[PDB]
Amino acid sequence: YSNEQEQVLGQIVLANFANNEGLASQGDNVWAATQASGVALLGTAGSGNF
Amino acid sequence: GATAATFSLSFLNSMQQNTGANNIVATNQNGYKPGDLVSYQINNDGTVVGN
Repeated sequence: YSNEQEQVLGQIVLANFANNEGLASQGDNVWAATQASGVALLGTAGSGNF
Repeated sequence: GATAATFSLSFLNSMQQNTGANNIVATNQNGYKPGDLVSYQINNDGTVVGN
């Protein structure tokens, strides 16, 4: 901002899967979660396994 | 107007160790919202499963 003060608006979450090859592509470079891919493990960049 | 659901919350397998930071591993529950059928399939073992 103009008052020499910064405000955080959000943090982009990232998702990693048990089986990347199990994802089902939905077109326009978009994937969807499926049983084969397993449930999405969420996290932040630079920490854990991201 | 919906009556609250009474449920048992389990913290099993939780550990307190010298991690880089506190990390939440898994959260799960057996409830779900109303939904209509969007797909159906027959699995390789004969089961009919509706998504």
